[PDB]
Amino acid sequence: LEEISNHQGLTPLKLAAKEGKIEIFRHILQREFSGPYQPLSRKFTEWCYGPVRVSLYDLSSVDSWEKNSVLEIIAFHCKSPNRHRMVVLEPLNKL
Amino acid sequence: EPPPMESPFQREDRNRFDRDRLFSVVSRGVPEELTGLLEYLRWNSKYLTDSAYTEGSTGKTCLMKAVLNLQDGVNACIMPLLQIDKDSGNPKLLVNAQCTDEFYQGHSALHIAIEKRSLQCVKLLVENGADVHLRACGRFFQKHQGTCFYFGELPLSLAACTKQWDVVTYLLENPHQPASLEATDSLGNTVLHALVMIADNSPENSALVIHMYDGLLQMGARLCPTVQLEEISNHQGLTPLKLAAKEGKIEIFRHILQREFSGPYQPLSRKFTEWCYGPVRVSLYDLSSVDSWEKNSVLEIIAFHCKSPNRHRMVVLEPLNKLLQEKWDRLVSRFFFNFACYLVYMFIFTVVAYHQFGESMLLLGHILILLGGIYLLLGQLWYFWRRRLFIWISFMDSYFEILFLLQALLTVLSQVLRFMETEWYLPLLVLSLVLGWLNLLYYTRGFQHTGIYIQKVILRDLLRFLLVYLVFLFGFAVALVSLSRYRSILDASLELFKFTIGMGELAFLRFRGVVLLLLLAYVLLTYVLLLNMLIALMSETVNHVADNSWSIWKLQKAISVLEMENGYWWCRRKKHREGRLLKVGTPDERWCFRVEEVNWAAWEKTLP
Amino acid sequence: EPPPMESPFQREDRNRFDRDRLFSVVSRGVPEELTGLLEYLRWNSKYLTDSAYTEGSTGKTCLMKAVLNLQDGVNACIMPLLQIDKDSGNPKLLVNAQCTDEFYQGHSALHIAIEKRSLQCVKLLVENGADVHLRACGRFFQKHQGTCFYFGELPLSLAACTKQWDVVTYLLENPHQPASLEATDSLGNTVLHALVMIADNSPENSALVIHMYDGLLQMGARLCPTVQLEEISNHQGLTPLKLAAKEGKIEIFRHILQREFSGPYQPLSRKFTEWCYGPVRVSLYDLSSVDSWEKNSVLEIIAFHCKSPNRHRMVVLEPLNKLLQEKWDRLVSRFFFNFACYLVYMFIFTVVAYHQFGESMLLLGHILILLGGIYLLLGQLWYFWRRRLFIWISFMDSYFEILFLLQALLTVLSQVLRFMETEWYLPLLVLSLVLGWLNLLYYTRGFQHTGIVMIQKVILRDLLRFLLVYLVFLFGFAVALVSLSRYRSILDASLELFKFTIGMGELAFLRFRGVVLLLLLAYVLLTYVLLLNMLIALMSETVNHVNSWSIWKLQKAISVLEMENGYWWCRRKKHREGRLLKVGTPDERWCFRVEEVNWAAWEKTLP
Ligand SMILES: CCCCCCCCCC(=O)OC[C@H](COP(=O)([O-])OCCN)OC(=O)CCCCCCCCC
Ligand SMILES: CCCCCCCCCC(=O)OC[C@H](COP(=O)([O-])OCCN)OC(=O)CCCCCCCCC
Repeated sequence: LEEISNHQGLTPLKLAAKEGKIEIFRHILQREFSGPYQPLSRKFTEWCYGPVRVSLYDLSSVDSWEKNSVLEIIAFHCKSPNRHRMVVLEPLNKL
Repeated sequence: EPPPMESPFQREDRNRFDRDRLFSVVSRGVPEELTGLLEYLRWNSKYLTDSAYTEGSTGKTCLMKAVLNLQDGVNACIMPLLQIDKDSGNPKLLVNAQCTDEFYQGHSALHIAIEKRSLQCVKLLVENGADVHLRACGRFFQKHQGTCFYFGELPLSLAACTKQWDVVTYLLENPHQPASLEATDSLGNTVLHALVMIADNSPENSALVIHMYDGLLQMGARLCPTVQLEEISNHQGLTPLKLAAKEGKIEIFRHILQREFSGPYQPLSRKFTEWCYGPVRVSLYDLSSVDSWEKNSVLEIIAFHCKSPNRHRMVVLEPLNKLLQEKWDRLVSRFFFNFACYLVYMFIFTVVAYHQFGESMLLLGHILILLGGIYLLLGQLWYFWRRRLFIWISFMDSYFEILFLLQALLTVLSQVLRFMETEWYLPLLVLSLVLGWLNLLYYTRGFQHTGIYIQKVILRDLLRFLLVYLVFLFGFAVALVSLSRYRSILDASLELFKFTIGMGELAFLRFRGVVLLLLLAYVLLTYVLLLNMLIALMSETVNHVADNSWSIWKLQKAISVLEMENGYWWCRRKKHREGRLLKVGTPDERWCFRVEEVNWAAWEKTLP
Repeated sequence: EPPPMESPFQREDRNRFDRDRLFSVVSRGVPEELTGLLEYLRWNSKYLTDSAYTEGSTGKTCLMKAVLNLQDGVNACIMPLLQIDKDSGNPKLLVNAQCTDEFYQGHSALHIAIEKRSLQCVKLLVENGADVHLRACGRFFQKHQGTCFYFGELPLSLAACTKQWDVVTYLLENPHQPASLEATDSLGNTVLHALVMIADNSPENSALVIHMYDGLLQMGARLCPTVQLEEISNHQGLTPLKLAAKEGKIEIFRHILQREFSGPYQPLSRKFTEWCYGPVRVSLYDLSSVDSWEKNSVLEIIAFHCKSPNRHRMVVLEPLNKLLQEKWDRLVSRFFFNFACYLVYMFIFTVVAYHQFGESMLLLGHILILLGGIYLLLGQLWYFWRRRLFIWISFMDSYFEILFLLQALLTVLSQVLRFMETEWYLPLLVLSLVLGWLNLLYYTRGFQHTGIVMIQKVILRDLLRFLLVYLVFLFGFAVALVSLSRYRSILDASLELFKFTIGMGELAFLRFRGVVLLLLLAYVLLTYVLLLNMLIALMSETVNHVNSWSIWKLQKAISVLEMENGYWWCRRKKHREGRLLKVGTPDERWCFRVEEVNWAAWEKTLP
């Protein structure tokens, strides 16, 4: 259901990026589930050693390699005053 | 890029019972599939620690993976795997295997067992011969700006930093191989040093560090009463108190300074209450390595070696505040005698510069000026030779030394040029005169009323806004000069700058309109930049910062005292030790310092 | 310098039973080890209070060492020690022995027992003849900066300041030696004065002080009912209310002013409620020692003798606010008559200074100017003679009294110089004129719109510091610029630089032109930095979200309390405020009626 695009060509993650809906955008980016619902997640924990936590983030529709990605939408297609708050979210910050 | 320690998705790097089958089995936890591994190892003449049975880059063994994949705090393959390893006749047991990658160098299965908070795994590994003094020397375990976790390097320090009292108790009290609280990592840091280094001035971390520090001190007193753990020095030459002083860990430094215990642990105390009467409390403070009589004292470390912004908050703690106040009260006359000498020298400077039998007096003034410049140049050069680090690590509280050195250099050069009869001697002399008159404001710190009375920002805003303003200035200067060809780049820059500071006025010829447009644009842009100046400086004020000017003045007085205490460069001054030798328990004689505290608010909180 | 009162680690200085054995025995608390002391004293003909058995520097005896080492509030050697002292036939009892060192002078074992909160030890000492009126008058027990603890100087005062009701009750009601409430320390301060002094405006401390003040008033109503404790004056002539007014202890001052008791304790009240009607409450306030009719009243002490910053908040408390409002309403016409007289005098001054029967009128104007200067000089000098200390203790709200004197002195000097035909009388005359026109602003406090500061406080504080810094800069750059031109003299160069700094004139600029320009640029940048620093430092106080009405009310109070005395050439008779009403038993007081309306407080009492 995440991959369905509306008439503007935007998936729900991309739509949340464009509209400036930061909270749901962060939740979708950092979605984590355990047990039977793990495949629906976008973030996977690899290992933890004390304070250090290392996790894998899915880069589908987020990496700028794809045309009309989340990064491009935030940089040039979003107009909300919350854009600078979205670039500091994982995995956007380290990417 | 270093490989992940234990990734469920990424297979181990390379860079029947193969390595991949064994890793799959030990990750699942069922020991039944391990049957037949020993026979294959014996037939192929291989040990579990060989290169093919470990991750290629790090050297992580199957035992570490088994510990990394603990489930419900236990992994059923640990004991069978160790049994197979010991039955294989391995000359170096699998328990003591360590990683080889530069990132994870020194990492062992015991470290993973302690980190995973599984006491059963630690007990099982120790019972089988794990070395409890292995050091994790990899870059992941050193302290640096990045992805790292510094806990010392020893398993005992790891247990202490992770708030695992049971693990510490077992490691120090196990009969198989008892851990030693005296053990040190690669940097010489013991467990107390490691606790100090992980300390953050947040209340929660400070409470955790204080609790574990006190617990380890008491347990060391119980287990090793013949040694003092707080006297161990690392490779930097610092005890845990001095290490906390240097690194800026204020909330544990204060606790160590004012530590007090009653009962069997009284010898571990540093504050001893003598008597109380209403709101008045009098206590004896241990001056061990605190008084400036000893080399690398806590006072000197705070004043000259610490670079933390908490420097001035540390010199206002007891007994440091009272000790420095007494030192200042003892050396207050020496400070003002120096002020009087400098004032007389500056008066002679002013007379000689103003007057550029009378000729003999002028020559006497010139030679006195040369001698004064020589004396200050030698005095400042010795100061830099002693404190090369202090000037660099903190410029806001040491720029007056640089100004004194520059004034001495300019005075000496001016006298040398005057002897050489070079025409440029007078500008150097007048610059020296004005700089020396400005240097007279150093001595305002002696008395409080003007001593307490932007400087932080000027090193934080000017270095950016001058760049922007100079870009504006050069652009408009070249634009005006090229259109007028105002006759040179420096001329236009000087005129525009003088108008900007309001000193001069602009003069307007073909293309008068374009010149007027350029001048209007420059004026408006500079006004916006000045507004940005004023706004940036203002926001720091409405921030509601605390009144730390008093503490900054106290720290300035502390630096002045600690430099005056050494005497002049031509006459070493004998050090006077603070406090008196007193017996405080058991032959336990310490140099205690008596501090008297009056606190109505605290006392009233004890009344019914 | 003084030795510690008690030190577990440091032994007493020295400036069978020797001193050390006895002190160790009484410190450990075992009484059986004291056997043989009495026999030794009898054999050596010694006494237990001799210098051989006390600390050399202070005089701390063995008993005081025993009390300083209480365990769970009891020490087993105190009673046997007192018994040994009595059996030894000592002409001066070991109890009531006191220190002699200047720091702990007068300190006794009863003070230690009370401070240690051991009621049992107090009972034991008092039973054995402890004097409950001993005064601990050493430097440690006096009010000053540094390590000290002021609690009065009496055991009753020490028990009161330490919040010990049981010990206070025992001391007041013991039969062996009853303590006296009206007893005074070396400064004449009773227990109430001591409670006032130890009070600070924090809420918990104020609550403690108020609680024990009311309790001691009730105890002084029970015992010695014929003695009015609040009317006792110390060596400075201050009652507890007046002492609270002087010290600036606003909380206890307000509590005493508005004290109201119900039931049997009605005569102790100072505020009496008359009638209520909804949000309207009308109460009588006792003006004893409050009305400015008497000499050294509470109003005068607050206006002219208090120096605490809490001064302006005290004059808005009832009944002070309404009393001062009534006085100001009565004397508002006299104030503006003075304003009109000064305005006419300044108009004549302006006309005469401007125009230097025309000639005869100008001479008459000069004579009038001289007469006005003589009058104002006499008035200001009398004011200083009366209130010398008020000028020093609060300059921020009394500098007009200096400016008026300076204007009168300058006017007199100008006139006498004109008489001596000196040509230096015009500058003095014009300075007198401008200073009088400046002093005309004093009367703006007569009406609220202009009467109702923050920058005035900071400038009067930071003026000297900023002047020091800026004058160092100015002198340095002036001498640097003068020396390089050899800008005629140091004064001329300083004047040029200052006039440019305040924007009055340009800067003058001959080889070494670059160096002169560099010096001028450095001066300009440094002065801009200094002025920005001053602006921000002044700014940091304004943005604190910080009371102008209280300051204006205090100004009006000062003006009223000065106007009541009348002119120097005409003393004015004062009128008592309120009326002499009876409030109980013939307990007649000069009560004052204040009506107060408070909807917010009344609406809370509704269900
Ligand atoms: C030519 C003098 C030969 C040596 C005679 C001894 C004179 C005492 C010198 C002295 O006390 O130093 C004064 C001052 C040092 O300032 P500082 O180190 O405190 O400041 C450190 C700042 N970071 O240094 C000066 O003022 C330098 C000039 C000293 C001579 C002045 C003439 C009057 C002598 C009585
Ligand atoms: C020739 C007249 C000689 C004086 C006779 C007495 C006339 C009445 C005096 C009078 O009202 O004085 C008012 C004023 C008092 O000073 P202040 O309390 O305002 O000041 C203290 C503030 N801190 O004092 C003044 O303003 C002084 C002016 C004196 C000349 C008046 C000319 C007009 C008279 C009708």
